Amino acid sequence: MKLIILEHYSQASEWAAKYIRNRIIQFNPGPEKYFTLGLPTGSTPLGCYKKLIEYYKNGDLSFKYVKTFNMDEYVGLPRDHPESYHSFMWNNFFKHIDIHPENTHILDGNAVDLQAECDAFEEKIKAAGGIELFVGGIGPDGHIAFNEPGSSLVSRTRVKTLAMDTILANARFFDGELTKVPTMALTVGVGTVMDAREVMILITGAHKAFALYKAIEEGVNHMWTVSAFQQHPRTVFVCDEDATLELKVKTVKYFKGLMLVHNKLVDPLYSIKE
Amino acid sequence: MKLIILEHYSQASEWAAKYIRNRIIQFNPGPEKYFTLGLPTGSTPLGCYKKLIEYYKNGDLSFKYVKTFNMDEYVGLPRDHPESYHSFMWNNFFKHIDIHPENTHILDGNAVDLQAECDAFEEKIKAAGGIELFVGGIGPDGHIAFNEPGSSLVSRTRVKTLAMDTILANARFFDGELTKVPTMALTVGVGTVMDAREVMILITGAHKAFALYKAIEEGVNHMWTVSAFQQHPRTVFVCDEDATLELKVKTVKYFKGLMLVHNKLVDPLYSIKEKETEKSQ
Amino acid sequence: MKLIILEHYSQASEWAAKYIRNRIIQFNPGPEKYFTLGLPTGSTPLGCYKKLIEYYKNGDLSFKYVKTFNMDEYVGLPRDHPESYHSFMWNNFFKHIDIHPENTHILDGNAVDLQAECDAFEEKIKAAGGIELFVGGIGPDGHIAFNEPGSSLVSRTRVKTLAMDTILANARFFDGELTKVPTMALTVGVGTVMDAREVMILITGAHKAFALYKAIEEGVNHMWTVSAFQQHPRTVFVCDEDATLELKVKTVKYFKGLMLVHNKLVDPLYSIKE
Amino acid sequence: MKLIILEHYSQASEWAAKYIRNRIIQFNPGPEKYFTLGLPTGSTPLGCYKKLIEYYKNGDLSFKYVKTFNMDEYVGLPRDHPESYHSFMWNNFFKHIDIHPENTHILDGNAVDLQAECDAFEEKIKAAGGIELFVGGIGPDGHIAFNEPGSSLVSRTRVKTLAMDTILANARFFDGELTKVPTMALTVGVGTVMDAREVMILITGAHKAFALYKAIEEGVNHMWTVSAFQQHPRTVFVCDEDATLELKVKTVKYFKGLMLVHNKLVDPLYSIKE
Amino acid sequence: MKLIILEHYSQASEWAAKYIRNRIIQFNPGPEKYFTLGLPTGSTPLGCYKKLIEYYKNGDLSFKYVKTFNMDEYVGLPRDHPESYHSFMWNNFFKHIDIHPENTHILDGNAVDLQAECDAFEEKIKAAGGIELFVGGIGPDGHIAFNEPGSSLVSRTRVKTLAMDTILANARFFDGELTKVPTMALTVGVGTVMDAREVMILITGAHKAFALYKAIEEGVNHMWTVSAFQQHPRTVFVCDEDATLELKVKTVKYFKGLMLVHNKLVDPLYSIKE
Amino acid sequence: MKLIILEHYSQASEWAAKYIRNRIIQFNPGPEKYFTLGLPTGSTPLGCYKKLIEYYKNGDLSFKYVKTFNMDEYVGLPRDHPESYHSFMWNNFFKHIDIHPENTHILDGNAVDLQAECDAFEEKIKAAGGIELFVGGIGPDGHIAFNEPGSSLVSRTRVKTLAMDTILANARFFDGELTKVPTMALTVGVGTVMDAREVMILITGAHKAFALYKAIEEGVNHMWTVSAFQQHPRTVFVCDEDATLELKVKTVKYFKGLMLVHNKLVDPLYSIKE
Ligand SMILES: OC[C@H]1O[C@H](O[C@H]2O[C@H](CO)[C@@H](O)[C@H](O)[C@H]2O)[C@H](O)[C@@H](O)[C@@H]1O
Ligand SMILES: OC[C@H]1O[C@H](O[C@H]2O[C@H](CO)[C@@H](O)[C@H](O)[C@H]2O)[C@H](O)[C@@H](O)[C@@H]1O
Ligand SMILES: OC[C@H]1O[C@H](O[C@H]2O[C@H](CO)[C@@H](O)[C@H](O)[C@H]2O)[C@H](O)[C@@H](O)[C@@H]1O
Ligand SMILES: OC[C@H]1O[C@H](O[C@H]2O[C@H](CO)[C@@H](O)[C@H](O)[C@H]2O)[C@H](O)[C@@H](O)[C@@H]1O
Ligand SMILES: OC[C@H]1O[C@H](O[C@H]2O[C@H](CO)[C@@H](O)[C@H](O)[C@H]2O)[C@H](O)[C@@H](O)[C@@H]1O
Ligand SMILES: OC[C@H]1O[C@H](O[C@H]2O[C@H](CO)[C@@H](O)[C@H](O)[C@H]2O)[C@H](O)[C@@H](O)[C@@H]1O
Ligand SMILES: CC(=O)N[C@@H]1[C@@H](O)[C@H](O)[C@@H](COP(=O)(O)O)O[C@@H]1O
Ligand SMILES: CC(=O)N[C@@H]1[C@@H](O)[C@H](O)[C@@H](COP(=O)(O)O)O[C@@H]1O
Ligand SMILES: CC(=O)N[C@@H]1[C@@H](O)[C@H](O)[C@@H](COP(=O)(O)O)O[C@@H]1O
Ligand SMILES: CC(=O)N[C@@H]1[C@@H](O)[C@H](O)[C@@H](COP(=O)(O)O)O[C@@H]1O
Ligand SMILES: CC(=O)N[C@@H]1[C@@H](O)[C@H](O)[C@@H](COP(=O)(O)O)O[C@@H]1O
Ligand SMILES: CC(=O)N[C@@H]1[C@@H](O)[C@H](O)[C@@H](COP(=O)(O)O)O[C@@H]1O
Ligand SMILES: N[C@@H](CO)[C@@H](O)[C@H](O)[C@H](O)COP(=O)(O)O
Ligand SMILES: N[C@@H](CO)[C@@H](O)[C@H](O)[C@H](O)COP(=O)(O)O
Ligand SMILES: N[C@@H](CO)[C@@H](O)[C@H](O)[C@H](O)COP(=O)(O)O
Ligand SMILES: N[C@@H](CO)[C@@H](O)[C@H](O)[C@H](O)COP(=O)(O)O
Ligand SMILES: N[C@@H](CO)[C@@H](O)[C@H](O)[C@H](O)COP(=O)(O)O
Ligand SMILES: N[C@@H](CO)[C@@H](O)[C@H](O)[C@H](O)COP(=O)(O)O
Repeated sequence: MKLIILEHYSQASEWAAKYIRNRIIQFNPGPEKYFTLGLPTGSTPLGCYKKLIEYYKNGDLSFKYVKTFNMDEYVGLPRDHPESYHSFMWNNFFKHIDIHPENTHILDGNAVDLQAECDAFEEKIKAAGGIELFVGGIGPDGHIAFNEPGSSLVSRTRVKTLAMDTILANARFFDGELTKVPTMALTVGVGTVMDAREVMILITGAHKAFALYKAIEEGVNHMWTVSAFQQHPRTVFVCDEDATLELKVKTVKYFKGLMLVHNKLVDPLYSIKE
Repeated sequence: MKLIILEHYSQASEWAAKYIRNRIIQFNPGPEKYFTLGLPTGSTPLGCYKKLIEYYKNGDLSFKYVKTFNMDEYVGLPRDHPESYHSFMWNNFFKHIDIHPENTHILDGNAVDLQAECDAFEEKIKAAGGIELFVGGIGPDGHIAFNEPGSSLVSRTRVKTLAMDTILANARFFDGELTKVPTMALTVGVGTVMDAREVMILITGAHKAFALYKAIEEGVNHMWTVSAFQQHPRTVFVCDEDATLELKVKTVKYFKGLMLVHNKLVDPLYSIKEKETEKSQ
Repeated sequence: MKLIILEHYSQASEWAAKYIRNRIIQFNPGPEKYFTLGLPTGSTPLGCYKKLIEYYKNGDLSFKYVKTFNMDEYVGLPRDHPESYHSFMWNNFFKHIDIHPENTHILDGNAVDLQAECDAFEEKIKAAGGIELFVGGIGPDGHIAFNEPGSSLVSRTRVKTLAMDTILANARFFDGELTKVPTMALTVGVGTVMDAREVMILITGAHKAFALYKAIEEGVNHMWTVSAFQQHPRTVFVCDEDATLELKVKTVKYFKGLMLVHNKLVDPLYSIKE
Repeated sequence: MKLIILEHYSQASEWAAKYIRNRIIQFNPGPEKYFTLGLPTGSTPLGCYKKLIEYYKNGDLSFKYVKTFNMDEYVGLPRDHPESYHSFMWNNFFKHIDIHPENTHILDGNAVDLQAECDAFEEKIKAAGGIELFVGGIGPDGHIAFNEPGSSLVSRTRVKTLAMDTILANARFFDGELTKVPTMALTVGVGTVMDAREVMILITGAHKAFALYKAIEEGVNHMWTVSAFQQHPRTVFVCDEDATLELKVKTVKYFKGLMLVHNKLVDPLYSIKE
Repeated sequence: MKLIILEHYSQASEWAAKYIRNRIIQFNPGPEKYFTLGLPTGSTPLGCYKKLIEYYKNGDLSFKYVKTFNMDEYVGLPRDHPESYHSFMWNNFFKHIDIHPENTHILDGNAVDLQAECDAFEEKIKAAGGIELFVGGIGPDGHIAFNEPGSSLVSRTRVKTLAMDTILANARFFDGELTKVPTMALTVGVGTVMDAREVMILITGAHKAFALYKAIEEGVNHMWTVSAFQQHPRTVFVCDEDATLELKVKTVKYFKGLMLVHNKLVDPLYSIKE
Repeated sequence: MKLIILEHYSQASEWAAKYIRNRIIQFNPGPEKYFTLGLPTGSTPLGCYKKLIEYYKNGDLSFKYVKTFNMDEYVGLPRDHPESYHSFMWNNFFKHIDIHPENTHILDGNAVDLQAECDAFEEKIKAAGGIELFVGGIGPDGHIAFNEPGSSLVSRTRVKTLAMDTILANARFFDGELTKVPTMALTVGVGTVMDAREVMILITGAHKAFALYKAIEEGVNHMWTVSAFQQHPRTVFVCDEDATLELKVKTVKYFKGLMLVHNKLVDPLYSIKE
């Protein structure tokens, strides 16, 4: 793995944004070669989305030839509901960039046949040529997307029932009432994300420190699904200092020593300008 | 994984039997489409076998188009010995159902060339089109079949030497005397079981609690081979309350919360019998 | 796995050499069927190499139809530098046997495009038909080759930065100065070694006991890369008594009970003399 | 230990209040025999205090002959600051009951000589004949009072610098700003609390589950100071369902099986009314 | 601690019996200086008791000036019931030796006031001048006496409710049926046994290997009460090979290396004969 | 505990020397009030001793009224042997300072009655009024003095047989011959050191990182005897960066945050000069 460590949230968000920017630009997508991006929702990636929007407005980055696939969506919640992930993505990112609406893909949590919706989502990813870069986060319980503890590490897109940690963490978005949070969600599987050519997990905050420790210091375990990426060929973990609190000093020293090498991934910072 | 938790052994046994019954009936096996079933032995699956027999006698389930593959058998033990797995399967299941003898497969622990017998077993599984549902259990050492601690997690069928825990736990079936238990056994590999389309592990009793904890709470480790299924796409763990004693409260709460959903797998319970004529609207 | 336990380093070294000898002879390589051998460097395998040379000098074993691929090499060290792995292999093994120079392959730590060199190495392995038997060791930090803690368990050949652990352990080869040990190395990946048809890890000494315990008693974890072999179909660990100090009594008892069965792998000891 | 498990926060709060009520009433304190009660602050004991007040207003319980000693107080915060523990105790408990002001003791965080203030606090506890019942809570990091991870398990009252977890958890009381939480606190030691004749730890919420697990399922460790009570002769843990999420099923079943016996501690519920 | 390792149950039993024999003889008890011996029940000590009896019958050992205190007894069971510990001791030991009935002490689980009975037991121990040597065992749950997981490590003699493990282990002694096993028992506390001048724990069988590991390889933890003796000045653990299966090789090698030194404790073997 | 972290060995050594210096000077020992100092041997404390000598030579520190008690000594090795601890202390420290020989105390590993010599050592410590400051180190196996893994945590001075780790580590002083390292040693117990008013453990180097982790991050365990100090009221751990490699980032950050506070223990630095 590549463990990138920044001092604060803003810095981690920025590093992740710069990386995505460089990857898209250097990939140089076009009409016959789109850049496929897997995406997360939540407050963690918001900073990254904000920076990406800035780069776009400044004329340094374009999403015209980018296709996106979100990792999940709540089941039974109206799409127009302000707390739906469809609403989150549109209001916080898509409506602010030059991406084609038809090239953004989010699971339909109100589909008549939920499993059919999930299977169709997998087929869309396949039809798009797979995912080039899948950006994700880690839950307090170590989950990737909604692959709660005890999820098959080779799972595909399917319906999952939210665990206690997830409900408690999202209660705020639903009047602080636990029972208000949707009981289930449609989510890409651990295997679905593992199929991406590259995976970048953004982790910020002391509240994620223990989960990060479980995911990269302890072994492959289906109780902490992000641990599955220990067997992925190209995963990058981008975090701030607080998220590293539970890791061994030796580990952080090793990767901080590698920041000179890894910062070259974002410096120089490329642009579509000229 | 799907972790199913029942109150007692009888209920856990019954749930497993109902699931197998529904899977077979809904699979609807025929001459050109057999249902392949991997099977275990021991006191644990006995309750399940008894229920399956009950279903057969009641005329609700047929094994005519089912092929079975047992996970293991002792090396050097007389096939007619009351403790051989051949005898266990014949007396506790096969002789009570309508499965065809040519469709039941058990490793021959008395073959002169043991590895050849093992390789031939894998060939039979392949010829049958793979395993649709593999039923297994877990040892006190966390083993699947006889893949003792330290076994490759991608192993195929081969000869294995029984470890201490297994010998001691099985010493009761041989005059309660240790050295009387066969030293080796022929066993499907962890990889062999992993290749099944679905795996169902039945676990009952407080004496299996620690092994279950190691297998599903701790990570993938060849010291507790059932842990390999954390990387299988479709595994079901059926246990009774006592088997969950070493698990975290949070884990049990989560899965108990899913029992209403998971009971849909055994309710309704299907039958091969003709549909009721008097059904309206 | 098969865990072979010998009394002393000498006996462990010898068992490994006998096994390699039997495997090559029984494989019976020829002009259209070479025996591909993956190899390590270091004091641990030195004893094995010395025995292999003895077998050759005695006329019992030939490397004429053997192709070798070394696990790694330091980046930046002159090829003929006395501490380079090129030099270690030439002076401690190759020049004393009948293997053809063109059939020995070692990563070029002096290449300009390091990743291109690594990719070429992988192509050479593929061209040779893969590795029949990969011999390796375990670092005090549990590494295989230079796949330091935190390396992808499905990694391929690439550049890796040495961890402090490895730097400390190899400083004795560079005038005892840490600052003089090469900072990076080219190394086959965990996945590269896993692709071998058979893997034999030689481990000796109390200083390797904790790492051995981590690799075989604890689970699959990218922090102790040799643990990856728990998912390899045919891995053999060869150790001496001191290397077993951190294992459970039960584990050692089990494998010592299998020594009669496993010694059949080296007895009879075959010879090309008939 | 006695582990008491209730369904919700309200029920756990009530059980603790009933126990304190029964202990004081049966102790039957008087002008020459006071009941010494060690007390905590925070949101956790809030429900308990509210019940105790209800009991008093109903004429069922009197604190007239009760002396209290709070486990800690922030250094530097003006005593009258709304966030001082002096303020917390006065507004949430003391001003609502019949306890004598001169019999309530809280460490003076504004003293010039901090250690002298701490030593004086210990003298006062001794002068009062020790603590009959010390009520406490557990921090997310397993602390008792402000005996942060790495505190001597036989420590006495002294100055302690708050750890990260404590700062983050208490920031909500200071406009959600971490930089506003006092850096140090005066706190009774682990040994101070261990000297109490009986110790009752109140634990509620899923956010305390891991700490409880560390304190009672893992061993005596100064990293999780509540673990020290494993060597106390009379400690009672009162929690709600959510606080038991990280414990083994076996542990919870054992203690739930003892609830019939343990409920005799609060049933019947005594009253001073005659 | 002193960890004594014998090959089989019979050998471990004999070593234990020889040690008790030498301790009594060299102590040379008299009417004004009795030898106080703490004792356990169960199948583990059976072999030891048999040897002690042989020693007595051969005229080599006398229990005339020995006082015994058993660690526990079931509550609600008829004193003369075949499964009572009163009966176990009389049948398996007392009736076969020259000890005086007035000098054998066992908790009366049928006392009107159980707690008073426990306190009285502690008084008797003190009146006898304390316990010179307390012999015990270890449960599958690591318990000493009936100090089940979660028992105070400084507990005194009291009533305890049997845990799952203990129930399942004794169910066979009551028609293999679980509910038939007495729900409670009177037991000396961990502190009670810790007060002995010397403690000898006898452990045999692979079914005790995990508990032994928890008790001496992991740290002080009230979940495995025998771990408390890590803080006792003079404890001896006597086991057979099978009981050591879960321990680290290094630990067993260290103590097997001390067997020649420790055998001096039982060789020469003394006798009261002139 | 107080964990002091310095950059390298030299800095850690100096901090320790400065602290011992300040403690002695401020203690102001005299004819009827000696400063009792417990001392260790080995390469770890060498740097500290060198600095203390400098302070003496510069006329800033006097050992005239200081009494010393060394923690251990080899059994059976001639006192005149260059590697005896008597020789180590006199050649590396005592002969270079103004301490009175009669006030230096080291166990006699060649005494006729070893236990008597040990008991006599405890009496001398008591006669001296106990130990004011006991300076020690930690073994790779976490030992304090020669209280090898599996030593009673309340042990007194006695004979101990060295464990494999100690043998392997000390072999460097006996030409690298393991079998040349003395088999046994007389050593103060864990309890003996715990009785000191203050304990300072010096830990330097990556080879000690795991033991430090075991001693302060895991719990009280007789397998890692320095862990016993978790229950000491005043222990100070002085280490360098490399010794902290196995600790959690959170722990190191907490203590580095306290370095300005703890440096007040050595700044200002006092002198006997008026
Ligand atoms: O990230 C920098 C590299 O970008 C290119 O590689 C990406 O885009 C190609 C499509 O245009 C893909 O074939 C390739 O898999 C992507 O990684 C550029 O082509 C490289 O030179 C840069 O190293
Ligand atoms: O278990 C319920 C499902 O049963 C069928 O699916 C099984 O049998 C088929 C063969 O007849 C296979 O193709 C399939 O893979 C099996 O799962 C039924 O056909 C489905 O509708 C049910 O969901
Ligand atoms: O190691 C003993 C075996 O050697 C042969 O098998 C090896 O060499 C063959 C090439 O000639 C390969 O096909 C095979 O994969 C190797 O394992 C021998 O042919 C066997 O009989 C022995 O078991
Ligand atoms: O909690 C119930 C018990 O209360 C009394 O015991 C307490 O109060 C006494 C002072 O009045 C103390 O001596 C004693 O230590 C306290 O526990 C009552 O006196 C007992 O009968 C009850 O068991
Ligand atoms: O175990 C051998 C030792 O036995 C004596 O010590 C025991 O008995 C004495 C009473 O007679 C006590 O003072 C003492 O505490 C016991 O240990 C004998 O007196 C010693 O010489 C032996 O070492
Ligand atoms: O370390 C600084 C302190 O030194 C004194 O305290 C030491 O010396 C006294 C006399 O010998 C002892 O009573 C005391 O226990 C030692 O700690 C000084 O007297 C203090 O003021 C300083 O804090
Ligand atoms: C409503 C619901 O929650 N359904 C899920 C299902 O989608 C999933 O396949 C299975 C196993 O979980 P897994 O696929 O992660 O192993 O659990 C549940 O039965
Ligand atoms: C008689 C016997 O016990 N033979 C087994 C062998 O069949 C197995 O392949 C190997 C490794 O175990 P593994 O295949 O599980 O990795 O161990 C033994 O040498
Ligand atoms: C100079 C250097 O050290 N480069 C390596 C790189 O080759 C490797 O791919 C990556 C992840 O490590 P991994 O491939 O083992 O997961 O880490 C570094 O950025
Ligand atoms: C400002 C401050 O934080 N001071 C504390 C001090 O009061 C405490 O005695 C010592 C050890 O912690 P401990 O007493 O818990 O072992 O740490 C700090 O140096
Ligand atoms: C009927 C019964 O089981 N009573 C026990 C009691 O005797 C014991 O003091 C307490 C704590 O256990 P502990 O003393 O070991 O800490 O638990 C129970 O409430
Ligand atoms: C020659 C020798 O090594 N003797 C020691 C002895 O002095 C020590 O008391 C005992 C227990 O170790 P402990 O005192 O640390 O518990 O072990 C040995 O039998
Ligand atoms: N399923 C996602 C959002 O619900 C999840 O992957 C996310 O990364 C995690 O729950 C953290 O959410 P945060 O962004 O709110 O921290
Ligand atoms: N060898 C296998 C038998 O199917 C294994 O799964 C077996 O179930 C295990 O040893 C447990 O035996 P039990 O079923 O008798 O508990
Ligand atoms: N470069 C070696 C790194 O020290 C590494 O290849 C090898 O895998 C292992 O460290 C063996 O070293 P040894 O031979 O010195 O034991
Ligand atoms: N020092 C106490 C309060 O500041 C602390 O022990 C408390 O128990 C813990 O921090 C939890 O606080 P809470 O009551 O707010 O949960
Ligand atoms: N209650 C004790 C017996 O009186 C119990 O300590 C005993 O040592 C333990 O349960 C082991 O029993 P066993 O000897 O029957 O294995
Ligand atoms: N024998 C003790 C000291 O004399 C032992 O505590 C010592 O601290 C430990 O062996 C460390 O030795 P080192 O200083 O050589 O690392």
